[PDB]
Amino acid sequence: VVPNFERKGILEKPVRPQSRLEFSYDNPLIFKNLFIYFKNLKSKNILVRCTPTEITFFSRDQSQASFVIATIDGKNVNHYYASDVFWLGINRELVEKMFNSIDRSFLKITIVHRYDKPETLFFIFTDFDIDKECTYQITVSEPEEMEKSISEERLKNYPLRWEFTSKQLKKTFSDNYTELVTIEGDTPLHLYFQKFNSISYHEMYKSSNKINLTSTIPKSQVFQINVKIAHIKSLASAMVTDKIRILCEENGNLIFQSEMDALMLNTITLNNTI
Amino acid sequence: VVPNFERKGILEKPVRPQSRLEFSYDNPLIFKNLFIYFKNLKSKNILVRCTPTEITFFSRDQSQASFVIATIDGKNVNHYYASDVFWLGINRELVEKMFNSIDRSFLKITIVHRYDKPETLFFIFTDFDIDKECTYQITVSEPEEMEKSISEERLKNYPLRWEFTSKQLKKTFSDNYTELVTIEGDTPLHLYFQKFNSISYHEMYKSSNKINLTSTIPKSQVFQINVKIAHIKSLASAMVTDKIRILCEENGNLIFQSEMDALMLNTITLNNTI
Amino acid sequence: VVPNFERKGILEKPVRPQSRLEFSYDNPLIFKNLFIYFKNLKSKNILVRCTPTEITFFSRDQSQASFVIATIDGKNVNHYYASDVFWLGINRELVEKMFNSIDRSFLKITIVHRYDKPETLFFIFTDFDIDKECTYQITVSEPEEMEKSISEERLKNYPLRWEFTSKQLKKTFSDNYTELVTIEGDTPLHLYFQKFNSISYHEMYKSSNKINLTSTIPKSQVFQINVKIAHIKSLASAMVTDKIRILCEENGNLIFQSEMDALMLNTITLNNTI
Amino acid sequence: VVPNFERKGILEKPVRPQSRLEFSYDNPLIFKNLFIYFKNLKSKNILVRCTPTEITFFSRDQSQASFVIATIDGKNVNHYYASDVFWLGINRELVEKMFNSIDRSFLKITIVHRYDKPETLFFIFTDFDIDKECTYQITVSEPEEMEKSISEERLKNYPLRWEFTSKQLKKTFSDNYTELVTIEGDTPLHLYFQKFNSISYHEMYKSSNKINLTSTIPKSQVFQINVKIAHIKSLASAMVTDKIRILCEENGNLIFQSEMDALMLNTITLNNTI
Repeated sequence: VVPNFERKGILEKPVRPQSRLEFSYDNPLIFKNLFIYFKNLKSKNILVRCTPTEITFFSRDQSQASFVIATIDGKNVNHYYASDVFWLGINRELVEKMFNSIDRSFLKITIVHRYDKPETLFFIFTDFDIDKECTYQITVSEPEEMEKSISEERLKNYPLRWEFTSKQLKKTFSDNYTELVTIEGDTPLHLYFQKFNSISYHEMYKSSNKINLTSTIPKSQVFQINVKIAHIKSLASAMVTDKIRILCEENGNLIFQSEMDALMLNTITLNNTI
Repeated sequence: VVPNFERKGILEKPVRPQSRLEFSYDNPLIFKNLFIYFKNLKSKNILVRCTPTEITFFSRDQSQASFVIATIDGKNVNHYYASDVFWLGINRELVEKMFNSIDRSFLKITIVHRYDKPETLFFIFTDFDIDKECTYQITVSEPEEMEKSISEERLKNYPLRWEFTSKQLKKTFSDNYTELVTIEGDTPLHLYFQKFNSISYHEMYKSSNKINLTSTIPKSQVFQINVKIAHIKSLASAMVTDKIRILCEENGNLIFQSEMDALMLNTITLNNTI
Repeated sequence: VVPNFERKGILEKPVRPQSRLEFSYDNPLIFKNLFIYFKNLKSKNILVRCTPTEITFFSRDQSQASFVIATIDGKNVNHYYASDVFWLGINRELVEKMFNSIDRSFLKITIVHRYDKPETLFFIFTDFDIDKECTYQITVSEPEEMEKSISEERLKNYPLRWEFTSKQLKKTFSDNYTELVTIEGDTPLHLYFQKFNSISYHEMYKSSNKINLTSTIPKSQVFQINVKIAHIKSLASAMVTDKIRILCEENGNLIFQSEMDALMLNTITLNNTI
Repeated sequence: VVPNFERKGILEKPVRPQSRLEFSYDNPLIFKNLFIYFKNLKSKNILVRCTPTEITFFSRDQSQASFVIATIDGKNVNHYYASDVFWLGINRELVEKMFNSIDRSFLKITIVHRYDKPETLFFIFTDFDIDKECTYQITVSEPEEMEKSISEERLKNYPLRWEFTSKQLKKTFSDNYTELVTIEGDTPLHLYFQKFNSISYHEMYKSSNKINLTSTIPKSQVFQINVKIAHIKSLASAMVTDKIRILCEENGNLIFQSEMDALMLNTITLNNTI
């Protein structure tokens, strides 16, 4: 029993007049996978920002080296209404079982937040074989760094970007130091680090199009950064997607970008960590 | 070698003039599965009532929260005679191996009780590939609560009933408290309890026909019961059938009903247990 | 590379004039299986009698309840010569590895005993893919009860015999006492013993032809024997064949008979064991 | 993406004017398997001799009973240049992971040694699906018995040679002593030793052509050698190829010869070891 689900996008009014937030989507596995990623990074509390145009989940990883911004725009889901801008806090372990219980048989997820129950976030999963709606009442808080969202504004245009598959990235970083990323016109991308037993190891990408690399680096100006390999390896081990887009800045800042469906998964790792 | 077995039903006389009870049936696995159920409930002694029209096996589970009545009517088996009404006691561990030794190759089970051997119950299994009859002499006692059979008389007409599969019931009750069953005309069946980590969880059945639900509850009168979830979960873990029919009473009484073939398996869980 | 092997039988002269015994056969697995049987019975020394017409291997099992006579007649093998009647002793553990090394690729086994090497028994296995002959020099002794061979002479004609498969015999004896074998004209074969937890158990074979049973018991004279079930169960666990013929005597004596190919495997269990 | 690789052989000049050695080959698995063999023999340091015509890897096994000479001639690879005769030392554990990381997806291996980096040996592996070159900088030494290469000159013409598969050799030597190899015209090859429990065991090869045996032994002169079976068994357990050619000398010297592709793998075991 697979119904066809209309995609309505942002609505001007909610279906229930008491809803501060109404969300529904026909791919609930994005939420299961989002929360596997949070578990792998050992994020303890997930902060949520709801807005008339999108819902955003935020957390540092446990090491605090990296920050995750997961955004779902309302125009890309089946049903989205949010009255205004508000914030919620969700303890990750509390919702872990629920999100893990989703499988490929769940055809829908609905999330409701009502003015008259400000400490509750309702998650609704419908099974359409027998028409049973299953609801979880997840207690949430309001917590009122800050803006790393600037790093991923439409305009912050990074000079060096490419794409790895989960396989490629985990092969590269297979064997307590840094890895140098260096480029250049003709752009051989160079990656160098020390592998097992202090052996100097070098990868050279001769074809920018096979790894979908783009560069805005001026012809003869060199780009070289030194980033810590332990942070990269942990982000690789934690991936839930098949592909990441890596974006690099001259001061060493790194943005990892994965897309699931309506979900845009951004992981920022700035070079300011001691 | 599969013979065709005539179904004769209740006979007016036995084949052996000394038989107080003669039973035979062409689906011996019902007895294997009946006795797996008794083992799962850890019933220690199985009491038997034989009657000119049916044979009934009785026992409490080990917790005493539930009572099992398993009935096989003589009109539905291959061969049935009983001289009068009498009672026997069978120690479950004593017959456990025998009943577990049945498999899909057994085409017949015969049970004989003779006046001149009042402490013996004969079980006969025939293998028709080589025409060997194998007989067990099971020592039995006569023990002379009482009538919970009233709860399942033809007339005790419960206002709320539905059907779950083994899968559905075990999914519902997957994660030390009670579960509220509530209904209402339009009947959304509501089930609510606390799941992992004190999360309020709610199942709502919008289609009465997909779970084969029937209700005799008057239009606007509410039906709500509170029953202990530990007793339900143990009955679910113990099921040997694929489907149960759940019947509910306004005072919280519950009757679970499974059918194997000629065997009707009833499990009663009244709301009087402290 | 499978050659065709001529079956010559008993020859009047050996190929090598110094051979006291020359044997060869195109089914060496009979020897592997014979020696698995000896290992299962934990026979320590295997005695061998060689004769112008046949070779015989003899041993008690470790319990001494049973005696094994394994005979290979020279007329049924590819090549057989024996000068006269002589005896050899073979330590079983010494040859166990060799006999276990045979597999379905061995197409031939040759055994040679020469006058000038009276403490040596030569075993020769040929691999015809590359034409390599592999030879083992097995040191043997000469040891010069006695005649249980009388029990299995052509004339000792037992009143009750039948056949079980390995499966049937192991099912019958599946669960420290005796088993009664009883018969009778119309011959229902009856077997009775105590199964698990002192339950009296009875098997009745209504069709003599499905178990290939023959009886020479006079019409109305009863035949009943009591034999120890532990000895039977050990012979069943030790079988290397798919079928045994059971032969019974009125004093309780039992002969088990299996055939491999040219090998006749007899196991005698007389009722004189305390 | 499988390109076609030109085989150019020895070049008169290198592609990079600073190369003392340039090697490349389109079967990098020969190097993986060469280094599995060295690991199995527990060779600690691998010595390398580079020459305008070939590259040679040398090491004793850990027991020092055997010496390995692995030669790759430049005329048989895709690209080979060497300026002169020079020697390098490679610690085996240091390169073990790298060589083990090769799989059937590697289509190329390049090895470069440059005058201006005399302590470095560069290994380059190219992945042609995405055009990434991966390079390892392996630190090497220069170490400046000696000539066992004489044993395998074109002219040292051994009187007895044959071929075993890995399977055959490991079956022969399946079960602290010596094994005698003896021959003779008509050449039955005889092999004799003591197998399990002091049993004299003899293999006789009646067909010289099925094991590809050649002999230059004069008609009636006997050839017999006694070699230690422990050294043979260890070389068998260590094989990485499917076939070895065994060459024998009258003083007991043994040469084992395997070919991978361009790699000739020679293992010498002279009879001078105490």
